[PDB]
Amino acid sequence: MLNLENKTYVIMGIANKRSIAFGVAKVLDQLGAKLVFTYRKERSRKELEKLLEQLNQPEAHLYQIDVQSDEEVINGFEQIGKDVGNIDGVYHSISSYSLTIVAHEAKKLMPEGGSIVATTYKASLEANVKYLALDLGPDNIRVNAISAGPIRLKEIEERAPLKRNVDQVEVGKTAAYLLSDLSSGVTGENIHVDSGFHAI
Amino acid sequence: MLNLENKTYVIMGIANKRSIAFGVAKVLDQLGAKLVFTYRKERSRKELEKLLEQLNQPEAHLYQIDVQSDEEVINGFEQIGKDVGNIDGVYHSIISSYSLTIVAHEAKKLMPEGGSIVATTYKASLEANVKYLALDLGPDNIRVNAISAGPIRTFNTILKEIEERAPLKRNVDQVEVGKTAAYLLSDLSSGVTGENIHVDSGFHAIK
Amino acid sequence: MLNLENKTYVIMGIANKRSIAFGVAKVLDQLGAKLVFTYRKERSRKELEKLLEQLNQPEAHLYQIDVQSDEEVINGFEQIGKDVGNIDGVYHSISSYSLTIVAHEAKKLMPEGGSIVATTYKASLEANVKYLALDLGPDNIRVNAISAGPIRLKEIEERAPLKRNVDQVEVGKTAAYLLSDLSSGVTGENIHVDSGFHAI
Amino acid sequence: MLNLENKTYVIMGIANKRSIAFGVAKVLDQLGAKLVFTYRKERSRKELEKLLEQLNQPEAHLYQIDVQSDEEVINGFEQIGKDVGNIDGVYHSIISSYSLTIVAHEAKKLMPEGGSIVATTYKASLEANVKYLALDLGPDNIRVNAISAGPIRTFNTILKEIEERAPLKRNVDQVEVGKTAAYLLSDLSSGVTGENIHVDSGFHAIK
Repeated sequence: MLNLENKTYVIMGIANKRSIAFGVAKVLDQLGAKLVFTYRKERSRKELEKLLEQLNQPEAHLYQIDVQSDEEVINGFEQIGKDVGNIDGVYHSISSYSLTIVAHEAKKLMPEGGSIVATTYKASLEANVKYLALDLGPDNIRVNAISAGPIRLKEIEERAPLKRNVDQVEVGKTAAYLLSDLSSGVTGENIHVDSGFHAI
Repeated sequence: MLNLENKTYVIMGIANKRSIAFGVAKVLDQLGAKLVFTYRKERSRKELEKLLEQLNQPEAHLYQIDVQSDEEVINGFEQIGKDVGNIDGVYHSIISSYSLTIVAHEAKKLMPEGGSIVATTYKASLEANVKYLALDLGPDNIRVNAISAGPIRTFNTILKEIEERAPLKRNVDQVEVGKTAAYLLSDLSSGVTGENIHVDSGFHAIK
Repeated sequence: MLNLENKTYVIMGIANKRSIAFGVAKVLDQLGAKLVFTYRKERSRKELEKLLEQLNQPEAHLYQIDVQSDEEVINGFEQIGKDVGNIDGVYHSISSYSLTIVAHEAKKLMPEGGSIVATTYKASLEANVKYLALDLGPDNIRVNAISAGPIRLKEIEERAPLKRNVDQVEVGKTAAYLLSDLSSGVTGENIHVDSGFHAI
Repeated sequence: MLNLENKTYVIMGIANKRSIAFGVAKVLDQLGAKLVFTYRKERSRKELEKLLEQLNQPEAHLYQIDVQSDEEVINGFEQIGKDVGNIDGVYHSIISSYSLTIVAHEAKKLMPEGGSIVATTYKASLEANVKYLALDLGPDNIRVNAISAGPIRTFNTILKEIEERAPLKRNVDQVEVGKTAAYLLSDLSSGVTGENIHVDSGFHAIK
């Protein structure tokens, strides 16, 4: 059914056509979701512009955010803030928090609430996903971590129980479980979209 | 538009309008899935083929299954084999990880192209089979993942802590657990196996 | 210097001469520590009796405790309780807690305080070591987990950075860091006496 | 009776009577160990070869070490090489994990039979080198493990939370951190490497 379109998400994290975060765009384009992107380099917008039709229709609300810049992400979101509206949720990508930040700037457009999904892909963990889950919970806000095996290695293929490995687009889809309503009871959580490897 | 309706699943452990598992059928019923039940004491029949006001229309396929004897799990699942014939996964709800294991292996037979199995609870080592059995069937492409429902109505003080200290300041219900489980049997869980999902308002991340 | 003798510990966990928990006895005999043992089977006291000189001198305060028996460990400790005195700390050994229990029965002879050390040796964790650490903390009580690689395999030997693996007696000694005062600031903690393997 | 006095270690980062690291020497001094210092700004000399009222009697061997340039870590440790000559481990106290790394590799040269290295803090990925460097030297038998001191006097509100909500209801000091570190360079830590030890009153296990 459920949980989809018109709703707004800002995939911050795309480097090019193989970025997990294009997976997430891609899937998310597809369910009807309006969608925002941010960007580190001047130019990867060189690319992201091409990156489309694909059906999210302008601009698309590219904004460039470098993410170690308190003050960049700030008129980053303030920028967007005033541009789109407020937002349905965010897709985040040593060692990191920029998320803490990303996230407390993000809070203040999601006023009815939302969701935030951030993707590791040793020895991050996985745990101001918990904290920040504490925090905005009361705000009716969800913070969850997807943590992806590798795409695209050859020990997993043998020891990971699904006898293969993942890609972007299946990471895309756990992402939209996470962004979706299907998951409304859920937070402070981390999903391994890693074929099972994490089991062993 | 999307993912995988059409498909057929055994849900296993509905006692009434309120058994977590029920929400698993409801929601499921709701996505066009096709649905089989099992049921332990069939005064759980007594409700169950009530109404069904579902959209599942046969039949149901209720099956009596006494989850502690191997031989009518063994028979359950063949009977099932003859009737509708063949499957997409199993929502297993309701120590008794034997059920899971032995459930888990015969469900295997119904699945020649693979699938998905979900087991619910409400200590973790559910999480500890979900995970051995996730290796065991993984080579036959079947995922298996646990879910773990925090409490709803079915304790009283423990009821209320979680409203004041679940992040989300409240609690979950059967259709919240139902929704997620749909994510599990689903293809959108496509890459996931031997995982545990707290549908717990947050409460898994504190003190 | 420090942290040693006369102080009383009850190595619950010895099955025979190769039990980690004999390691701990062994080491602990050696620093001057008075020492108590418990036992599952009738008979492993068959063995433990032999298990000695070795210098802890009577009885030694064997008591048999089966550890899924609320009421066994109770006159288990009540038994000892009245026999030795109160105690300096405990050495504990699906999936377990008996420790929770072990531990809240143990509390009430350690009144000035102590320490409790419990040893796992996938997918235990490691975490009512935390809780129970919460609990008795205020009681000036320490709860810590040692988690041992294998003794006595041949993938560790290659991938564990110390290019070998452990034994009992080195597990013995982390144990007496844990039982010792050297560690007085420490609790809710877990030490891998696993050659490094846990790193990788 | 026991473990391994006799031995010789570089302690590296004493600013005064109160620098965590100091307690590392004190305690260490106390077990009969032999002790070398480094010190960044030597108005940290100004205190340091004060008294020493230690039992270390030469000399000390203070060494000026500016922890951000490789070439006088490089020189530090050779100078050290010529003087006392050769070693048992290094207490490294005081981003600047470069220090550790580059410290860590040259300390390697002083150790032909192996040893022990401890690095202190007070985010974790200290824990993340302690651990790469624990692999890297592990084949040369050198362990490396981090410690992580919760706060003492050297913040004010954060001072007091931990007294009310460290399990142990209070806080640690320099000789508590000192004691543990002795456990690290020690042989009683014999099996341990690439680990992190909270000397934190408990505070690592909550909220």
